[PDB]
Amino acid sequence: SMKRVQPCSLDPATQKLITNIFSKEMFKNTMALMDLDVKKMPLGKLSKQQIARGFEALEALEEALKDGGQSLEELSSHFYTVIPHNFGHSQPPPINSPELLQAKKDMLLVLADIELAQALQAVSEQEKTVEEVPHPLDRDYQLLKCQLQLLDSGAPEYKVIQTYLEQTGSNHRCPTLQHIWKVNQEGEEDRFQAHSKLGNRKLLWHGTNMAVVAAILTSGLRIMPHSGGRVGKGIYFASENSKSAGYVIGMKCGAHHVGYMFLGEVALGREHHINTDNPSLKSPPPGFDSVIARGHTEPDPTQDTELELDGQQVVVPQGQPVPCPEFSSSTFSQSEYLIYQESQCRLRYLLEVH
Ligand SMILES: CC[C@H](NC(=O)CCc1nc2ccccc2c(=O)[nH]1)c1ccccc1
Repeated sequence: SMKRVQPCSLDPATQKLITNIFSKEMFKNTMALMDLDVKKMPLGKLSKQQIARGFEALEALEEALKDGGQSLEELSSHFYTVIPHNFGHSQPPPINSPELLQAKKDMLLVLADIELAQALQAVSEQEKTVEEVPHPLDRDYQLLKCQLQLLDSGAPEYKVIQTYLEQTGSNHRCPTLQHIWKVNQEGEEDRFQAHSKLGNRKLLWHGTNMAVVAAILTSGLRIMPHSGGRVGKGIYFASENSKSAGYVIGMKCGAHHVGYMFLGEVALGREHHINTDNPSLKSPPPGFDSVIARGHTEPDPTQDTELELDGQQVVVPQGQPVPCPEFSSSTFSQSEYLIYQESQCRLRYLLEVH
């Protein structure tokens, strides 16, 4: 007979976050923004197998791009059969450049995290048998297996975070800070403790699609087989909020535009600095723990402060960006900070920005 729904334990801010990051509208919006045909690929129909077939088709395309084999056209057509796209019921375009191939890999990585959020929400048999259920938002929070604590104005780190955001965000249209949560994804702790000898820790921005926030809270920042970009197959961070905010896909809610950004503690250790793009990188050179694509600018190092997190000092930039004359000819306007092991980052904060 009828189960009791227990009252929600969550504060309003956290309720809104959990509503947003599991929202079916949000997920379908994201799919439409990536040109996917949501009518032929509904959320409940997404499968790991379908996604795996999509990567196989792109793998075949990539081989063709590097025979008497199938044309890029034919191979593209196969991809589009496996992963339905919407282009106003015109033909979808051929995947015939490295840039576009990577764009499709990135779409599929986002889609794989949407599928993860759907799988996560599957109702277990224990939940079918208990006579009282948590409020749906408590249930969704619990699935993350990630502790979130909303911070108020006088948490020790609050002003330091706000200063990082303000001093390194866009000069004309800085994102407006609404909330900060401390993030404790346990199961990150053990692997991150591995690098406690490794110095040079920095708190760095990671901006993303709203649609991958649940996945990240569940599994941490990840390097996937088809990950790539201007500095290769790693996890990308920025020291300038404005660089990371470029990757934030927010969603219109009422009269404003809501977005989420992370701050991670990154054990950078011995840095290798580059000044030109290298998409082929899969690790730092021998003897180095990270790769920094150095920008024309950097938050003024003289203003760096520190936080203490789990008894370690973590550098937090507090300065506006200034020119770095040694990197004035860099192919990078702003720095990209790369690690190539998922263990070298721990999620620390999540921010809601408008
Ligand atoms: C679009 C694919 C997506 N990656 C991201 O959301 C990271 C985006 C991002 N890139 C950066 C690049 C340089 C500097 C900073 C950033 C950043 O803050 N976010 C992704 C989603 C799921 C699984 C792996 C990767």
